[PDB]
Amino acid sequence: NCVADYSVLYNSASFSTFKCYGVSPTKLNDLCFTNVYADSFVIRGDEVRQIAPGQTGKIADYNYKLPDDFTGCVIAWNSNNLDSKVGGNYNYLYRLFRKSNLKPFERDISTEIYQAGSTPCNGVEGFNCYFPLQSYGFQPTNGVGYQPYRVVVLSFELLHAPATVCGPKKSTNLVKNKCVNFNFNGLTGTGVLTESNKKFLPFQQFGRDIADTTDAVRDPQTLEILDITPCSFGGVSVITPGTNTSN
Amino acid sequence: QIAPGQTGKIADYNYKLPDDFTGCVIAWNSNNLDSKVGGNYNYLYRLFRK
Amino acid sequence: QVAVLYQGVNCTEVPVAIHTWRVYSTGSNVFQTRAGCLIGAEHVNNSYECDIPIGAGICASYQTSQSIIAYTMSLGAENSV
Amino acid sequence: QVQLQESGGGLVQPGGSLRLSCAASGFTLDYYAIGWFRQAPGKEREGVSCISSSGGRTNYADSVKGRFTISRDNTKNTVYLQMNSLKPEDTAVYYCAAWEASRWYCPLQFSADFSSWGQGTQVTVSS
Amino acid sequence: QCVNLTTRTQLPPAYTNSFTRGVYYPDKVFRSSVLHSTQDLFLPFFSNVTWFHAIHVSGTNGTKRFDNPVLPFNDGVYFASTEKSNIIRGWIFGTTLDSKTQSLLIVNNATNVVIKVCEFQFCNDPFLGVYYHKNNKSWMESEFRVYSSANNCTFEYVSQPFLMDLEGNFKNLREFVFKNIDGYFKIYSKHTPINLVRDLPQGFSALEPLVDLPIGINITRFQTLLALHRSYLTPGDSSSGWTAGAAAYYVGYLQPRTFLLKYNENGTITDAVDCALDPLSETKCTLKSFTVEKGIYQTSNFRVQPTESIVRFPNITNLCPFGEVFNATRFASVYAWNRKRIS
Amino acid sequence: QVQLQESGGGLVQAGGSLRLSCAASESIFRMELMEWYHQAPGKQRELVATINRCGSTNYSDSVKGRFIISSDNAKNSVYLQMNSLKDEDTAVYSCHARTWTSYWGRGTQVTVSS
Amino acid sequence: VNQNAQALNTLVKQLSSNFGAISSVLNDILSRLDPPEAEVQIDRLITGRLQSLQTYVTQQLIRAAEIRASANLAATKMSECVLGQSKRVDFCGKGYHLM
Amino acid sequence: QVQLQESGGGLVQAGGSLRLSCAASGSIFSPNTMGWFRQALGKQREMVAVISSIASTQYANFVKGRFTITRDNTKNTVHLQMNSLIPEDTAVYYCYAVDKSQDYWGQGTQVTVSS
Amino acid sequence: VQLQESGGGLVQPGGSLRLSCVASGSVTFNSMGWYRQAPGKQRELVAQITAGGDTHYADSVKGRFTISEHRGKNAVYLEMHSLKPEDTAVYYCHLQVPFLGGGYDYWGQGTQVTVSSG
Ligand SMILES: *[C@@H]1O[C@H](CO)[C@@H](O)[C@H](O)[C@H]1NC(C)=O
Ligand SMILES: *[C@@H]1O[C@H](CO)[C@@H](O)[C@H](O)[C@H]1NC(C)=O
Ligand SMILES: *[C@@H]1O[C@H](CO)[C@@H](O)[C@H](O)[C@H]1NC(C)=O
Ligand SMILES: *[C@@H]1O[C@H](CO)[C@@H](O)[C@H](O)[C@H]1NC(C)=O
Ligand SMILES: *[C@@H]1O[C@H](CO)[C@@H](O)[C@H](O)[C@H]1NC(C)=O
Ligand SMILES: *[C@@H]1O[C@H](CO)[C@@H](O)[C@H](O)[C@H]1NC(C)=O
Ligand SMILES: *[C@@H]1O[C@H](CO)[C@@H](O)[C@H](O)[C@H]1NC(C)=O
Ligand SMILES: *[C@@H]1O[C@H](CO)[C@@H](O)[C@H](O)[C@H]1NC(C)=O
Ligand SMILES: *[C@@H]1O[C@H](CO)[C@@H](O)[C@H](O)[C@H]1NC(C)=O
Ligand SMILES: *[C@@H]1O[C@H](CO)[C@@H](O)[C@H](O)[C@H]1NC(C)=O
Ligand SMILES: *[C@@H]1O[C@H](CO)[C@@H](O)[C@H](O)[C@H]1NC(C)=O
Ligand SMILES: *[C@@H]1O[C@H](CO)[C@@H](O)[C@H](O)[C@H]1NC(C)=O
Repeated sequence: NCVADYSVLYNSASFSTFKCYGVSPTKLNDLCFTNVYADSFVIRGDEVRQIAPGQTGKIADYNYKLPDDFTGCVIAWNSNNLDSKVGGNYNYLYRLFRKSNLKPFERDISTEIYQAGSTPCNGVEGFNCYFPLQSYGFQPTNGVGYQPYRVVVLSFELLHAPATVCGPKKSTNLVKNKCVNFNFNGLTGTGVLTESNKKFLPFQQFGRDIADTTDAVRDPQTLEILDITPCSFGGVSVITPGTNTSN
Repeated sequence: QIAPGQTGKIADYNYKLPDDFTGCVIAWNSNNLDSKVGGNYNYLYRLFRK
Repeated sequence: QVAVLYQGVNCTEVPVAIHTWRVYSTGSNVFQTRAGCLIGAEHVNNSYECDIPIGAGICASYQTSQSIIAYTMSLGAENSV
Repeated sequence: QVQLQESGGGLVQPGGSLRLSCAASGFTLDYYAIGWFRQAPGKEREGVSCISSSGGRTNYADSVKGRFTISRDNTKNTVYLQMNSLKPEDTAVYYCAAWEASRWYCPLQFSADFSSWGQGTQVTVSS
Repeated sequence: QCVNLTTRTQLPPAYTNSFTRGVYYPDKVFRSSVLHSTQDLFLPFFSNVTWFHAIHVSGTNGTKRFDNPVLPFNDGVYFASTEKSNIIRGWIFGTTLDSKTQSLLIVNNATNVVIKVCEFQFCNDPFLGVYYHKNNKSWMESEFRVYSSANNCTFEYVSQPFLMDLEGNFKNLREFVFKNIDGYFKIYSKHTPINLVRDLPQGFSALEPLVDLPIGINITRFQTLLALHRSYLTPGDSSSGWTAGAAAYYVGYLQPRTFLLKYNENGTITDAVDCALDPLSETKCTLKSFTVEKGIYQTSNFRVQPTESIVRFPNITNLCPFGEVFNATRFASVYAWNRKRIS
Repeated sequence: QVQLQESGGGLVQAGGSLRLSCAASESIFRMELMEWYHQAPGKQRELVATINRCGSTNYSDSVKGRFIISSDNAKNSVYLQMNSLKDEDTAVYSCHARTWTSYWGRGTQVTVSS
Repeated sequence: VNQNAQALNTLVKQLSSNFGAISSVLNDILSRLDPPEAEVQIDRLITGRLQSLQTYVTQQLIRAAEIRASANLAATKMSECVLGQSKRVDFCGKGYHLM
Repeated sequence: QVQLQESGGGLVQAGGSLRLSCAASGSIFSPNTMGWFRQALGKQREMVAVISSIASTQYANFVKGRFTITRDNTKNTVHLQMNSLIPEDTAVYYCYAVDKSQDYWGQGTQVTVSS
Repeated sequence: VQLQESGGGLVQPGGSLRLSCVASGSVTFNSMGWYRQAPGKQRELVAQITAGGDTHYADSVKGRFTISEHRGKNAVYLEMHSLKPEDTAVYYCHLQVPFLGGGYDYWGQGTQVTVSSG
């Protein structure tokens, strides 16, 4: 339920990571989104690559898994002077050991001590009993691969639902009966619009009677329904006599 | 940021390479020749463009 | 009422492999044809025209005891001159 | 996608030992000659040791002559630097780099430019 | 607060089925004179739903005990209600139904509606009681004993006060398709009038989406709130409730199947066919039609699956000469070296 | 998985009462039709009673008024309470239900002494 | 009448599959991604659609050949059974042919 | 912003006892997990017990058989009961609230026992 | 979400305006209401129309407001005459969808009407 301007957000100290999969950043403003999810955490440099669809690693399989069909953009800021302290900022825990891998966007916080051996640890450390969540020793003098990185993943769903977050593109006046390139809430197309006599259910937006083309649409500004017809086309054939007969 | 098909500050505002680029980029570190104790400001850097 | 034909498989196998509707051994006589395993139809010694082509000379039809029957096709009324 | 990763560093006691692993992804490290480099805080990058692409030619530094050993596993696309009898003078961040032959003759004792610099690992010797 | 009621006695209820009921609109698109196949979680045709009387008379004397036990919540529930005196007032959802975990609540406050999400301390027997007396002006005075306390509740909703009551077989039926998916609480609902009925009748009606609620919480259990026409302090035996709990509700559990829906020219869902019910239904689905002419059709392919995986390599050998090495009485010196060969 | 199995027949006196309990493992309601047939000795099988899914019930002339159909919807079964039995009702009573395909049980014997 | 239509229907339906890409509609990709990855998606899309069109063309060619054979038979029957009296057995109709 | 109200530190002789306590005054969405972490100078963080409100115990082997945790469900407060301390165990303890959204940390409680 | 609403603009005192809760398709109801609220005060009813046709009005809007219904376009319109500066507010159209004997009106969307000499 917001009008977003990610273009201004892009010019932010030229931060290194703007990795958007499924959407190009420059064209990102024009497209608009049904919902937005912002997921934030702090990572190490060498594990930065693990934040990607279809990527392997400790964090991907044990801490934070992204879907193979992930659509969204990962952003990260260097946090050496913010999250790293001289004595070590051990406030961040990473799950090194898990009984099974993680599904995408799965956060099932389990603090149990995993049993490395056959004897049940029963929540008690000892022989073959190690706690998965290990702290991280972030220091300003630590290496770039061992220094904090503030990571936010922005996940978006391009479902066929009334979008809530759209960029600041101003809607122009409606034109009727002339073949135009229309953009209705991210749905782009080309054709001629006409007044439709169809009835739409109060929760119904589109209409497709042949299963691939949306013949009808509902405008958000004015609730009138509009049916869409292709811009017309056709081959051109040439009727001629023989060349030396005439021209 | 010199390689074709990649987007960046140099790739978009300093040197854009075509998609069908046929040639070789050559690079070498220059610390004993270019870098100067007082700082070599003589090299320019364009960041903003239409 | 319908019948189900598993094409090319012995009947000592149908009820337990697949993982929906079930078959049940008592659900029919579970006929065994050269074409496969047939479920839901009886067997009639009489022969008529091929109402429905099943295969290997077997044809099925509907009669008002399961409503569907399967028989050996009759090539035609016998005649001698 | 040409990545070099330094793995195996840490804080060690003088007189001990440690092993470094340089990992290559996205390209063939067998075709590249590898040479480790160190830059201690307040010290310039001095050559650790260089090993050729085939592995038949080895370079060493007199500061670590007889203490640092280099081996490569071209099948596993890794080059290992084995360190023995460590001293506090070796407290530095370590990089592994890949480059070709700079001249005639097989050994690569002469330093030259280096293409791919890894993230690097800091190995600290103090007790 | 709350009031402790009597034991439910774990009474055994009867059962009934939805004969082609519970189909809703799974999409926000409009189709005219088409047949469509949808992979979605529906209520299976002719499946058995468990039916609960609002008031259960263990004896005809008036031994009336409320019947509203806790029920699991897996992939949403279909809820039907036949009634004419608004005995059902709402529902409560959660995992543990206490302040230990987050929970959700929809209630009817006498004449308004209320939607609240937080960690309510629900009591063991939540209910709404209403009672009247001809003397003075009582006229359905109410006690609300649904929960104990509510803290840090995020979502709130109130509405206008309007609903009449009697304070004659026009038992109205209400259908709901409560489904929590993607942190949302879709509530498909349908209100229709029927008369001359004792149990739910056989009929067909498309169900429309009333509202989506953003709650984003874990849900594994649910309950219901019934309007008590009595009071625990002075509980009467007979006629204290409404027609001995003849008005009742029905709970069914949805399953993920495929359906063939028939949109007419008006876009109103008219007929539906469940593919996974009968071989004839499979034939109709594979032909994308409702009528099939005489013949033989091939629907699917059947294969046998392996039961257990078996790996074997040849163990075939002798034991191995190890005990004579480790368990040997004497060991060789460090210069006359004893190596034993093992193969 | 015997299905449509019957039980409740045997020796009985004239004018008595008896119960038989044809019950099936499959869902009772999906049947949409189940009936009753009996085969008197030296007599071809004859329909006794019927019940569909809607609830409509028909009986033959020698059925009405004496024993009627019922089916408790708690345990899947159909109930036909034999009442005031006569000597000409001695037959092999069988129950039958038909989903997409027909089903049949072995039936049960009923004998009346007079 | 049905066969043709059915085939053509399938052709249109083939436009609704992504063919291993991330979308089945071209304008979404064209308005979402930069050309370097756009082209990587478009090549898959055109490969799939071109394969479908080739299959449709081959089916139409075979069906047209069969219809040509049927039309030749019909022309022969019109030339012989109608324009004159035929003596070929069972060519025109059962029994001795009159007209 | 969840504030962890830590208190209950000080100086105690060998073999003594204390009663630590930290309270979560934040929103506390959904089930939470309550933990205690031990941090000594020149060392890393070692947890004490991350027992949740329900079960799983989660007791370390370092202080096994000496320390116990009491929970008050009314105010969502956890008290770290302290007894039979060995001077090796002296370090800085931090309250740890896991919650559903993100984890929080306290301001630290000093524990020092020697003789 | 269902219903959507629009319409309404700023005007001078003593004029007449034409507000509308624009229809969103065929929906069922019995009582269509017009509602208002201004900052610093609670929200009060403006008008109400039953399915039969009975009208209910606030005291301050007597003889100055008229409600009309259009089943052709399912639209409910309100023509307001004799505007005084006290009428500046945000306006809503509350529904009568039957939900458990009646409830869940859809007034949640509003249109801002400002009446002032400047
Ligand atoms: C030119 O036209 C004449 C008649 O118009 C024709 O006879 C002749 O064939 C034509 N020339 C050619 C090359 O076809
Ligand atoms: C199945 O039936 C066929 C009939 O020809 C027979 O040859 C085959 O042995 C049978 N298989 C089994 C396992 O009984
Ligand atoms: C008739 O069919 C039965 C099987 O139902 C079979 O045993 C019998 O041999 C058949 N008789 C003839 C004459 O075919
Ligand atoms: C009470 O109900 C029982 C049934 O459980 C019945 O036998 C008895 O006659 C009833 N008595 C009265 C007074 O209603
Ligand atoms: C029900 O409670 C709400 C607040 O939770 C209140 O506004 C409303 O007036 C109550 N209902 C009645 C009929 O008083
Ligand atoms: C009578 O009803 C009124 C309701 O206005 C209530 O205030 C009063 O207490 C009642 N009196 C008795 C004796 O119940
Ligand atoms: C909900 O809580 C139950 C506890 O019974 C747990 O098993 C399940 O994983 C939880 N689901 C989610 C999505 O948190
Ligand atoms: C559509 O519905 C309306 C009323 O709901 C009805 O009058 C009309 O006849 C329907 N359309 C057709 C084509 O029958
Ligand atoms: C292999 O089999 C022999 C006898 O068949 C048995 O004595 C021996 O223990 C087996 N080996 C193992 C490893 O089980
Ligand atoms: C040695 O012998 C003893 C007793 O015979 C036995 O318990 C032990 O397991 C043997 N050692 C090994 C390694 O098996
Ligand atoms: C429906 O009823 C049958 C017997 O009447 C019972 O076995 C079955 O469990 C019931 N269905 C459900 C979902 O409980
Ligand atoms: C959340 O609720 C708990 C108890 O229910 C309370 O202690 C805490 O202060 C609440 N949080 C806020 C932010 O009000």
